[PDB]
Parts: sequence; C-alpha cells; structure tokens
Amino acid sequence: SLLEFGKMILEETGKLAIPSYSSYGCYCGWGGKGTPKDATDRCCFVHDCCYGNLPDCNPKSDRYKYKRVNGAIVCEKGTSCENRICECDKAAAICFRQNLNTYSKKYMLYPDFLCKGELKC
Amino acid sequence: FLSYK
Repeated sequence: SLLEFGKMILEETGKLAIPSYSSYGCYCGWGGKGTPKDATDRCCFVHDCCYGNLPDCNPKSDRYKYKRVNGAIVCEKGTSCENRICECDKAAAICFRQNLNTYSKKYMLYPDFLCKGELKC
Repeated sequence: FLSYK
C-alpha cells in the first residue's frame, strides 16, 4: 500500500513521498496520460505499468512486509501479490533515487489537464 | 508511510 511504498521512497530519496512525489508530472499521482515530463515522471509511468500487470491484486491497498539487508531493499516471501507489489514499489523507489539529479521542482503540483493521450506500456 | 501512484 501507499504506507509501504512511501516508506521506501523516504529511505531511498530522503524525501517524503507525499507531497514530494504525489503531484509530480503526469504520472506521479492518480493521473495516467500524456508523455512523461522527465526521468522521475517516467519512473511513475513504469510503476503504473507494473501495477497494471497485477490484475489479481490490490496494489494500493494490500499491505506487505519488507526488510533491508546490506543497505538494500529486500522483498521477502509472503503471498504472490505481496511479493510482486513489493517489487514494483522497490523498483520505483530506486528509480526515484537514481534520478534525483534531474528532479525538477517545476513539475510539482502539475495540472493533469496538461497531460493527455494514452501511452502504451 | 507516504507514497501515492
């Protein structure tokens, strides 16, 4: 859920996912259309596609557990869903971290009306 | 305990 994902984002980026990444570009939020604004936004686009490939799960709601071994996030075995959701979140949190050098404040509080056109996963 | 999307 947003609880676990938010925790990873803070640990990896040092920034509170909300409000830092909850209104970023076209894909970091609830939106889901248009061309991603930058690398960070693409991380969210990819995260959405990952979640979109978990039809048999409830990404945003399902709770899962994870640990950190040797400074890295480790998704332990739970239900198939918990494991997959964890992996989607892990990949995105790290993606955010890897691209912090191009995180742009100008893309915060981005209005969805500027985002249109379905982009294929 | 804090990410959307």
